[PDB]
Amino acid sequence: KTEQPLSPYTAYDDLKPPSSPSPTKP
Amino acid sequence: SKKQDENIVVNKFKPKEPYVGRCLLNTKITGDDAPGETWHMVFSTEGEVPYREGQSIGIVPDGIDKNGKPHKLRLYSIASSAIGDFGDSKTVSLCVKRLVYTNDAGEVVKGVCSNFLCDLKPGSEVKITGPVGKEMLMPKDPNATVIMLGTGTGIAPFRSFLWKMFFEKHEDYQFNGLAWLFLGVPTSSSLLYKEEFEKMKEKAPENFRLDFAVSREQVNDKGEKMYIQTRMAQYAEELWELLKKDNTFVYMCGLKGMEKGIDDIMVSLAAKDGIDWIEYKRTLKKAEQWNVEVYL
Amino acid sequence: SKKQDENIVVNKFKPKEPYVGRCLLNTKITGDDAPGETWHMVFSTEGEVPYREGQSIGIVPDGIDKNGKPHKLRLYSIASSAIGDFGDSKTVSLCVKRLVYVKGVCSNFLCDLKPGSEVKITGPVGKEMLMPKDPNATVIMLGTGTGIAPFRSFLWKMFFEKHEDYQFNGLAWLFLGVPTSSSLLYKEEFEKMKEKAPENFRLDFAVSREQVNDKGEKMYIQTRMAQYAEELWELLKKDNTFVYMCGLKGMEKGIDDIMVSLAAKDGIDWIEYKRTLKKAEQWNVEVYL
Ligand SMILES: Cc1cc2nc3c(=O)[nH]c(=O)nc-3n(C[C@H](O)[C@H](O)[C@H](O)COP(=O)(O)OP(=O)(O)OC[C@H]3O[C@@H](n4cnc5c(N)ncnc54)[C@H](O)[C@@H]3O)c2cc1C
Ligand SMILES: Cc1cc2nc3c(=O)[nH]c(=O)nc-3n(C[C@H](O)[C@H](O)[C@H](O)COP(=O)(O)OP(=O)(O)OC[C@H]3O[C@@H](n4cnc5c(N)ncnc54)[C@H](O)[C@@H]3O)c2cc1C
Repeated sequence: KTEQPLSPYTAYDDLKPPSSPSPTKP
Repeated sequence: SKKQDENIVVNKFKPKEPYVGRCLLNTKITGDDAPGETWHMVFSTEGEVPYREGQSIGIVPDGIDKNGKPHKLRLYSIASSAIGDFGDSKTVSLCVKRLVYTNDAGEVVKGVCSNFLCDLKPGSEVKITGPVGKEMLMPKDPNATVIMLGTGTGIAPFRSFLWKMFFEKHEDYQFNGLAWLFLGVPTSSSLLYKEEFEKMKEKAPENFRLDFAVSREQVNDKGEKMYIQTRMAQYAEELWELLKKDNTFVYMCGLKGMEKGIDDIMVSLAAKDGIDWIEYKRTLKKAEQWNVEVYL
Repeated sequence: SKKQDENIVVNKFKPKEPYVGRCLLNTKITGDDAPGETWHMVFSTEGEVPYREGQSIGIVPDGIDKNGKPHKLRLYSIASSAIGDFGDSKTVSLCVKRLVYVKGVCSNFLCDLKPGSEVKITGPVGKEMLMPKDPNATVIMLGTGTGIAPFRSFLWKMFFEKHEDYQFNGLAWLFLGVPTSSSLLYKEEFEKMKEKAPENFRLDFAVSREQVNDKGEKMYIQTRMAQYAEELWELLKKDNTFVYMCGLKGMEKGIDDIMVSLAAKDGIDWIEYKRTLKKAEQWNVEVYL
């Protein structure tokens, strides 16, 4: 199986959160 | 199977014994001048709620009703992908519209659960039930054409779909089809998550199409209000051709009634091609290609 | 100063009245097979803690000291860039190793934190490890263990973010020393950066218990640096080269040893040369424990 992640955001293509969890208003 | 229903789960938690989560973040995502307020909230789940894209969770708001019984649960489409907005699989997010309106008698009605949710502050507890539903699960085909038609909070399941499709890396799923999102809202101040969708558009310009329909502002060439169906009509040719393909899946979510306007445009589209939309829709529905989740 | 200290903020919050943040996430980033545990955690700050790359924040762990008074604060290098992991300037991240020597108070309190719980934050603290202003400078980062924290902060701003006022186009070289491969903190993030900016980022790992040089010696950070002796020395002779070192106190020794050999070739005394670099803001050290 794939090795255990050594980074917190390996679930994302860019290895970082894609956007803020406190979305910007229009 | 045509949908991602591998080992799906529902009702792990019931209103009798809900999962007690905590609000981590709660943000108003609509402009101060929007007709109503819509909030994006993130709740901790400790990874105990096994939900997937397209499902909903029930919320039992605090308090009691007129007859001294706990409030009945209200359902909310999950706005986050299965792994949550943090990517750690320990949270769930909702896109909630604060229900407030004045009736003919001049009495203001404040919805119990929606106001409870929008009033939640970081640290407060929230009673969660579910997961709930299977009607809006994603297509299994990673090369499918996915047309998403939403109004208002109906954007929720589509945000869930899109985060998995364009931001996440999965061993068993690599989307390379065409996702087309149509979102109808009354004002520009009512646009939801636009910044997020624009990022997706820049990341995958050939696999994602994005169209907003701001009904109280925009109009077509004839001067008609830009409802979701009005925007769809501007791509009549393109959409009709996609609808005739077996790998095209349509999803509709939002306020009940949006369905009527869409049927009107579809009846015309099919007719020009010598087809009876009402019957064609039945065909699509049985083929799992016309998925609807609308609410009053 | 040659560093990014414009409108810098320090000591906005004091231990007497800390900023109360909330834990958003806390994940163990070391593999199960690692001998110890290191956790990556994110706290919400409501944007009230205006820190920048290279600074630290203090944490007053919950509980009481032997006299029933609040615990003294412990400092932690911020592992996130100024805008934070979520790019909204509303969060801060730490890279914490569970300490046992008795159980360390603050490190274990932090690694035990669950999403939703409150954490007392002080600071920001520090000006020593700030980034160079020159966007085309050579930035050499030498870290061991959690010492990787400020460098993750640096690298995120350099390669994971877009800034109208800052476009890094120099050379960033990271050396990270750890005991095992299961202890290579943030490995995937750095490899992604290397794939993204192959000409502006160099990456070298030194796994002491698994690697050895051509002489059969354990691969410590200095042991790996020695393989690029010529290159590093040439870079150290340039005025736009800034070196940063962070991690456990003691890592300095081994590095000086290999350095004496380098400077020696050019008839230069390392210890004094390093001193001139330090006073020129080009040799910045932050070691602890
Ligand atoms: C599958 C599904 C997904 C949903 N997703 C979302 C979402 O993502 N975001 C979001 O904001 N909302 C969503 N909703 C709507 C949500 O469930 C609540 O109905 C809404 O928030 C109003 O709730 P309330 O408790 O605030 O109002 P209430 O206090 O319950 O008042 C609602 C009003 O409905 C009227 N009435 C008419 N029909 C009914 C009925 N069938 N049941 C009870 N009362 C009725 C009454 O006049 C009442 O005052 C969803 C609903 C469903 C079924
Ligand atoms: C600028 C700066 C940045 C830092 N950044 C980080 C970081 O990014 N990540 C991180 O994990 N830590 C970092 N630290 C270390 C952190 O501040 C704490 O010292 C560490 O977590 C131990 O804390 P504790 O509260 O758990 O231990 P404590 O309860 O305070 O016990 C540790 C104390 O034991 C004493 N000493 C006695 N015996 C031993 C022994 N056997 N081993 C070691 N010390 C001994 C020392 O005085 C030491 O301070 C940083 C320190 C500084 C000054």
